[PDB]
Amino acid sequence: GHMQRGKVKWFNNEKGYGFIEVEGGSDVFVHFTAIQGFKTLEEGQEVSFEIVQGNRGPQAANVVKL
Amino acid sequence: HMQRGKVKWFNNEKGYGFIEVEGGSDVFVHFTAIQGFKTLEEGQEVSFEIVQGNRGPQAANVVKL
Repeated sequence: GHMQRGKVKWFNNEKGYGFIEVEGGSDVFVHFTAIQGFKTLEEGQEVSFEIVQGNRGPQAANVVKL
Repeated sequence: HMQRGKVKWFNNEKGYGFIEVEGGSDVFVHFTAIQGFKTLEEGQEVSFEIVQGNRGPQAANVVKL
């Protein structure tokens, strides 16, 4: 098994989604349901996560804060 | 008003991709937004509106120019 690593580009805590920045690669969509932690995502937090293919494209899963 | 841009890429198996806007952020587009008989292809110039969907801004009313 492996994981992706990056940092929260932005996360809107009213809307419930944002994107993760991956150095050299595409941003990855992240929904609030993908957050494994106690607290919500905030700009700049480094995260480990995996990418799953949703109906409308890739998105983050199992997002943990490093 | 309508935005204008050009197809950056469109995954023709899954039905999604992005429209690039000059000096602007990319806009996500889904095959259901296409106002025409044919799919989107790289480099096609398009007009479109932006509406709010499940992933934020997405293209709507996409017409090939």
